[PDB]
Amino acid sequence: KSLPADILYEDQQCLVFRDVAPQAPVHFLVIPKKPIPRISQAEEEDQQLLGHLLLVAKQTAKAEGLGDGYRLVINDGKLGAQSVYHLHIHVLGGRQLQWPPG
Amino acid sequence: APTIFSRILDKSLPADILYEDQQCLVFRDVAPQAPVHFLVIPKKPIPRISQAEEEDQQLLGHLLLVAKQTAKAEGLGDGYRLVINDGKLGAQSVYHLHIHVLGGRQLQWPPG
Ligand SMILES: Nc1ncnc2c1ncn2[C@@H]1O[C@H](COP(=O)(O)O)[C@@H](O)[C@H]1O
Ligand SMILES: Nc1ncnc2c1ncn2[C@@H]1O[C@H](COP(=O)(O)O)[C@@H](O)[C@H]1O
Repeated sequence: KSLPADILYEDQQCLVFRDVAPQAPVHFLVIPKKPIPRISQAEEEDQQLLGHLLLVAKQTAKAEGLGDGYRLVINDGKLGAQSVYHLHIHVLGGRQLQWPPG
Repeated sequence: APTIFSRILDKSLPADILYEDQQCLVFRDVAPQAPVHFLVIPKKPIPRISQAEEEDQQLLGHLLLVAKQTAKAEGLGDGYRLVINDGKLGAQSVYHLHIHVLGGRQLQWPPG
């Protein structure tokens, strides 16, 4: 019922795949394999995992040719416009991002 | 290369500080884009997320946990957004790594 996501990267801790509704020419998603539902529900034990996700995001941004710049976004809850209750880090690039960020 | 955040860190220029420990400082944005808008910055002067390294793994995780904890303390219980800008296309203007935390209104999509 959906298209198969291009998985850009995977390791023992996380998965990186393209957003089916891209908000920029490059828009991908970094998710942990541990199903943390929302960033507001991350805990101290997740510290290394969270750092790893950000490192994977910036490494994948380099790989995707986002050297002129990009934006990382994490949405929490209703007011953050979170839609899937598993942690997703958005990486957006390939165009000039605006301010404010929504 | 020091940025204006160096004057925030050394307390020479004023800031509304929400949290501080030996690894980071959290303070309100002076041009807030939401009713609550603050910045979480490392004391280590990493200039941008694209220049973070494997050695920074723990620090990066700490910054996200501090962002999350400060969001709770600021009453953002119905949602919020974390944003990191890198480079010109990301609209980065201050070249000292920071996480924006925005809440207190419905954030829109796309995020800029
Ligand atoms: N079938 C799908 N394949 C790839 N991405 C999806 C799919 N369904 C939803 N998404 C995206 O997953 C993201 C979830 O992030 P969030 O809205 O922050 O929870 C959104 O940007 C969606 O567009
Ligand atoms: N003296 C200051 N105190 C607090 N926030 C500041 C100060 N100078 C600049 N800023 C904010 O720093 C942010 C820089 O974010 P960016 O444009 O993502 O680099 C902007 O939101 C500015 O409003």
